[PDB]
Amino acid sequence: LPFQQFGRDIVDTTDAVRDPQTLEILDITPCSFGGVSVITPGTNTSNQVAVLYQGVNCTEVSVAIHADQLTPTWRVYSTGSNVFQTRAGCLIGAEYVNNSYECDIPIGAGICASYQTSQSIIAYTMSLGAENSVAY
Amino acid sequence: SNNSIAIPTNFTISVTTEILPVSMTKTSVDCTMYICGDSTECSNLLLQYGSFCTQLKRALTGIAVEQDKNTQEVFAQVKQIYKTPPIKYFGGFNFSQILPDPSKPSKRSPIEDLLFNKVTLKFNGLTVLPPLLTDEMIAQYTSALLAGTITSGWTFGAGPALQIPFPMQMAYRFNGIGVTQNVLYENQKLIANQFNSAIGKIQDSLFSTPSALGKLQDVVNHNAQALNTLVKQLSSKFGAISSVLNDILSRLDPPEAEVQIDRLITGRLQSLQTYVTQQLIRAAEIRASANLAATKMSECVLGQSKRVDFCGKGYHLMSFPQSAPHGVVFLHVTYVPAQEKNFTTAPAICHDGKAHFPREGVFVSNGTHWFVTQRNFYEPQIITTDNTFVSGNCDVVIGIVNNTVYD
Amino acid sequence: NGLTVLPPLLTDEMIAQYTSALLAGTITSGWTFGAGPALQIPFPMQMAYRFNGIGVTQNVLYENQKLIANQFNSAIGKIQDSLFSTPSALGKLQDVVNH
Amino acid sequence: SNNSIAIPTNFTISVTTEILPVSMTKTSVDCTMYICGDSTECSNLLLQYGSFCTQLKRALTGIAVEQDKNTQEVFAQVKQIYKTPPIKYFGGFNFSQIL
Amino acid sequence: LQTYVTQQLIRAAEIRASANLAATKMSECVLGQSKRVDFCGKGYHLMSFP
Ligand SMILES: *[C@@H]1O[C@H](CO)[C@@H](O[C@@H]2O[C@H](CO)[C@@H](O)[C@H](O)[C@H]2NC(C)=O)[C@H](O)[C@H]1NC(C)=O
Ligand SMILES: *[C@@H]1O[C@H](CO)[C@@H](O[C@@H]2O[C@H](CO)[C@@H](O)[C@H](O)[C@H]2NC(C)=O)[C@H](O)[C@H]1NC(C)=O
Ligand SMILES: *[C@@H]1O[C@H](CO)[C@@H](O[C@@H]2O[C@H](CO)[C@@H](O)[C@H](O)[C@H]2NC(C)=O)[C@H](O)[C@H]1NC(C)=O
Ligand SMILES: *[C@@H]1O[C@H](CO)[C@@H](O[C@@H]2O[C@H](CO)[C@@H](O)[C@H](O)[C@H]2NC(C)=O)[C@H](O)[C@H]1NC(C)=O
Ligand SMILES: *[C@@H]1O[C@H](CO)[C@@H](O)[C@H](O)[C@H]1NC(C)=O
Ligand SMILES: *[C@@H]1O[C@H](CO)[C@@H](O)[C@H](O)[C@H]1NC(C)=O
Ligand SMILES: *[C@@H]1O[C@H](CO)[C@@H](O)[C@H](O)[C@H]1NC(C)=O
Ligand SMILES: *[C@@H]1O[C@H](CO)[C@@H](O)[C@H](O)[C@H]1NC(C)=O
Ligand SMILES: *[C@@H]1O[C@H](CO)[C@@H](O)[C@H](O)[C@H]1NC(C)=O
Ligand SMILES: *[C@@H]1O[C@H](CO)[C@@H](O)[C@H](O)[C@H]1NC(C)=O
Ligand SMILES: *[C@@H]1O[C@H](CO)[C@@H](O)[C@H](O)[C@H]1NC(C)=O
Ligand SMILES: *[C@@H]1O[C@H](CO)[C@@H](O)[C@H](O)[C@H]1NC(C)=O
Repeated sequence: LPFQQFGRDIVDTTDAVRDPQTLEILDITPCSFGGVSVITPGTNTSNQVAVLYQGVNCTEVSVAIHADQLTPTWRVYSTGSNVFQTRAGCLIGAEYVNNSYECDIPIGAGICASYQTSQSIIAYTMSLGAENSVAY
Repeated sequence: SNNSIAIPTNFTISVTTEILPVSMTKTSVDCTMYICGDSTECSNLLLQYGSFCTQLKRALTGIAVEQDKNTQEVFAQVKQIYKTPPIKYFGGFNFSQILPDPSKPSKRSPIEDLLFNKVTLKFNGLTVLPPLLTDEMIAQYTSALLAGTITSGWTFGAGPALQIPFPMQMAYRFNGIGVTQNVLYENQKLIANQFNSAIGKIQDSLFSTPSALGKLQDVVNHNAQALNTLVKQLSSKFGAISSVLNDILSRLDPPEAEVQIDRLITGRLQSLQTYVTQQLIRAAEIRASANLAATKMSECVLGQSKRVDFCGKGYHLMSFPQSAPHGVVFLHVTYVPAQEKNFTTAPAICHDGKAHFPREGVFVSNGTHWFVTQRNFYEPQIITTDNTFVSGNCDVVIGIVNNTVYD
Repeated sequence: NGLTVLPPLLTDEMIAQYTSALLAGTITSGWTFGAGPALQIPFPMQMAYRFNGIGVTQNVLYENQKLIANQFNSAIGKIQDSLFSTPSALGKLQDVVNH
Repeated sequence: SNNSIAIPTNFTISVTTEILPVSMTKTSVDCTMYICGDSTECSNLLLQYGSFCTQLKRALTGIAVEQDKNTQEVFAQVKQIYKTPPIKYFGGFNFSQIL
Repeated sequence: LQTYVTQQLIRAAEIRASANLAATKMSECVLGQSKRVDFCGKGYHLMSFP
């Protein structure tokens, strides 16, 4: 209405502001944030790791990395077929296969990771078991 | 009366439901973001408080892992994924409402679809983590559990799965509650119709009643309400001059803003501790419920139970699982007697000065003739030495009635 | 100072009535009233069924009826003394009140 | 020994007891009365503390409702109130102490 | 007040566990005959009274 200035949500956090110069309403949104998780086999095995950025689209982390706008400074090797998108977040450092094995390291919504064969880290959709059919 | 008995002459097949919560939402919290948004001074002050933030993280991580353990325990009972035969003729019994439907993209039963449509329904450093098992995988587990118990009975829960036709399995299950086999073989069509109608009524009983899934609804509502309270607690003063760190620092002298910052820090830390303790207690309750659900899955779905009123009200026959959001639904099938009648009874029979007791049944009289019957379904027989034993002379027993026993 | 105690919804008489109904059902019907319509049966026959349910044939009860009834009566009789003399019997309920 | 067995020749009927708690006392609390008896200044100061008092009320109300649910679950098993016959002869068994 | 309420919540959870056990015992020892060892007394169960 022609007399308000701000926009307030249910929990009373501002989420819309009108520009004072020109009367235009702008929607605001917090900058991206979340946790960071590290997937590793034993240090007795090797020293390679994979990193999961939780609940973020892969393009945003790629852009922030390319413009050095991220807080934890790893800049893990990101070129090639190692950036994968999951419902849990952006997974960097493991390649996605289309086989199905038993779950080794749980990651997210039906995705696990393991150390296979040279050697590398892979991600796959977990297998519930061997299909069977009884002769009724 | 001391010489009168009642024996049923007809029965009934009934189906009831049971809803049990299994798991709740997994959340994680970041202390620095929640307490001290981006100010460096607040974080530096919070450093002189110890390990009050490692403990909250550890507690929430433990809750999150237990939430997946619960679902793994309830649903991953079986080891192999069983498939149902292409043809769906099972002696006249109809299972369409509970078996997966290929036309639906998600491969869910109609009743599972009804439940899914019925329940239904990033802050400041607060996140929500997805569960490890997607809904399709839980549906696949449920489908395997249903296919195993139709084509094999209860044998697949103790070793290799051995097939058997469905009417024979039902005959075994009648035999397991004290009713002979021939009752089912002589009332097959009627019993199948009763079962079909009982399954049919479930859709209406679930759909019309709104307050059926109150437990799952409350599970969702409490978790939403706690988070809303936690976020809206961020705008309280706790005795300070303002609720914004920037406005405190802008118009105050650095050795004087410490008091206000400390007050805000203490208030917010107390709020976090309250939230975590409440979460821990709720998690313990949910774990108890999930353990009960796992026991019911083992004992009512993979076998036949003799515990009274454990798998429904009546004499248990079998049960079927269905997957619901954050929980499970059980469909218990029981046997119920009906249409009783007066009778006169006696404890023993004297013949040639020899007492007689029935091997399996109770002596009964229709006013003129004496028979022997099984004590769950009226089916008189003729007294003979092939269904009685002697064991006694004629006189110690009280209320003995003498008649003729043939050979 | 601002602290109240609320009465329970069920009075003690209603709980006593529930207990009385549970006792009357299991004497004149056995276990049949917990699964459908209640079907009557004389008490010695119900006891014969219950002996049959633990691996002892029927005729034992019919030949030892009077002795078994006396044993049951005396066993019920001793309960009053065992409960009354011992003071620490209801420790659980006492602790519930005390806490 | 590998060829010897023991078999009982007489029995005994015994009665034991078991006590279990079911429900506890229901209480409610008023924040303003307890914390700030009647002073207006104290209540005004307490206003700047958030929803620390709605939560306590909700928790106590939940406990109070669960206390009634417990008693309802244990005792209201049956659906009808059964009556015992006027005569109390049950084959020689005596039930006077429990009826 | 907060200490009092937390203690009450824990005690209530314990009481609820006990009441669930009591309901199961009412169902299985009073409305039927039990085969579980030492559930409805020490010996071979016959019947129970509340
Ligand atoms: C046992 O009960 C069933 C169910 O009521 C009876 O079947 C009904 O019989 C009547 C009369 O023949 C029919 O009108 C109904 O349509 C039947 N019900 C169904 C669902 O088909 C059956 O007759 C009863 N058995 C005895 C011996 O009385
Ligand atoms: C099992 O029950 C379903 C539910 O009614 C039956 O589906 C019906 O099938 C007939 C054709 O025989 C259709 O005309 C109806 O419209 C269907 N009803 C619904 C709700 O879809 C099914 O036929 C039954 N199973 C068998 C083998 O007949
Ligand atoms: C089984 O035990 C009962 C109980 O001890 C025996 O009954 C007792 O018998 C003796 C001797 O006849 C009497 O002095 C007692 O008064 C009886 N007890 C009661 C309570 O009346 C019974 O004799 C035993 N049976 C056998 C075969 O030895
Ligand atoms: C059941 O036991 C009670 C308890 O003793 C019996 O009550 C006694 O009855 C006699 C009369 O037969 C009185 O002289 C006693 O004083 C009573 N005792 C008490 C403690 O009240 C009762 O008689 C027994 N049942 C039957 C049917 O005899
Ligand atoms: C403020 O100045 C700009 C500069 O041209 C003008 O376009 C705008 O209309 C002015 N705002 C108002 C409210 O007049
Ligand atoms: C990520 O962003 C692109 C474009 O910004 C969008 O097309 C894509 O759907 C996003 N990822 C997901 C999982 O939605
Ligand atoms: C894996 O194989 C499937 C065929 O079922 C194919 O659709 C998919 O693209 C493959 N994954 C690859 C090539 O990464
Ligand atoms: C019990 O049986 C006797 C005969 O043995 C009979 O006279 C009496 O009426 C019966 N009791 C009842 C309540 O019918
Ligand atoms: C059994 O006998 C009682 C006593 O006469 C009577 O009230 C009852 O109706 C009878 N049962 C049936 C099914 O008629
Ligand atoms: C009892 O059953 C016999 C069966 O042989 C029958 O002849 C008789 O008429 C029946 N009596 C009554 C009262 O129904
Ligand atoms: C058969 O029973 C009647 C009545 O109980 C009894 O009078 C008669 O003596 C009995 N028969 C014999 C051979 O004792
Ligand atoms: C076991 O049986 C053998 C004969 O089969 C006998 O010699 C031996 O003494 C028995 N063992 C014991 C401990 O009595």
